[PDB]
Amino acid sequence: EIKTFEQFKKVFGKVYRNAEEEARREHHFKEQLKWVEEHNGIDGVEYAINEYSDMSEQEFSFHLSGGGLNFTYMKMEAAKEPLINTYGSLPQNFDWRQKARLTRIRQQGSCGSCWAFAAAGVAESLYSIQKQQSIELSEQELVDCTYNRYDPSYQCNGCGSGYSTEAFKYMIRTGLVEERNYPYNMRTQWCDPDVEGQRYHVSGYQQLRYHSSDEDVMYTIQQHGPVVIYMHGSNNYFRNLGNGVLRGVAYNDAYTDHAVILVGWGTVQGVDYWIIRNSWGTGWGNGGYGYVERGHNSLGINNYVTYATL
Ligand SMILES: *[C@@H]1O[C@H](CO)[C@@H](O)[C@H](O)[C@H]1NC(C)=O
Ligand SMILES: [Cl-]
Ligand SMILES: [Cl-]
Repeated sequence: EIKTFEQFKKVFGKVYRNAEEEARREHHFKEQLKWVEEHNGIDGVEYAINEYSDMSEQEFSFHLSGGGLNFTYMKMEAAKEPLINTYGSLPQNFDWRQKARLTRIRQQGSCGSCWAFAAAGVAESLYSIQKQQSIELSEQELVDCTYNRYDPSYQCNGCGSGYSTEAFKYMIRTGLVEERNYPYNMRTQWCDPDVEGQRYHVSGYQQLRYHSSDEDVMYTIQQHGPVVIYMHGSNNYFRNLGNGVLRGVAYNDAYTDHAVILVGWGTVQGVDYWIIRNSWGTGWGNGGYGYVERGHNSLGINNYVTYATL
């Protein structure tokens, strides 16, 4: 129910370092609100304003990944082959939200940390799935302690941009303490390594072949749990997604700037979709979850799929 800027301002409590900045800012909100009203309900899909609606597509994309994702680096670590192709048949519907008590939806806020939330999310899922333990891990510890300037053995850039594979690497070698012990501030800080508290590890991770088939991905999800994917988060349709199944968007997209989690799949009246766990609060999508059509590498969903192992 946000009709122009300072309802948006007081709802999301936005402070502006300047008056020059606000002028450049409600125009983007107006044109984002413009995009929302003209698209809401089309193809029976809900779109809606959110905390990010004051940035342009260019700005938001930079907000997510600081224009600095080395795809060459990301492609090099992938498996080179599809899965051994002997797994039987796949169920039409599969939803880890129903097979396990997954942890609550998180909110990365004004920090390009999706890579950290996606990795932590997969790890938390696995602890629920294999041990029936609900834990909340510290994304902030990932942001700071995989920071390249802090530890050159890692390639992440904090709130700038990052790699979920690098995050899992950290979860193997060091492990993460819980949120309580290293709380989230949506900013790059100096790594605190003398944080005590129990540490939660994974033992391994594997990135699937670039452009993996839906079937490989679905099977991976079935056998290894929720998976990290990298996709085109700053796309207008995905950006403002509420309820509904996003169809016909960005087929075979090569441009990726956002990390999220696949937790399953389903079919609704002829339409095959993915279930996406996002890190933008329960206000986005349907309670923080979104639905994107399968079968077309929509928004680059199949480009960089990674699972982990406890
Ligand atoms: C990207 O990564 C590749 C392989 O790790 C490296 O050779 C290249 O120099 C990197 N480029 C940039 C711009 O970081
Ligand atoms: Cl390692
Ligand atoms: Cl920062």
